[PDB]
Amino acid sequence: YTIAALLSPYS
Repeated sequence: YTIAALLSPYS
């Protein structure tokens, strides 16, 4: 299967 994940950390 195909899965996309996006994580953008902020301070």
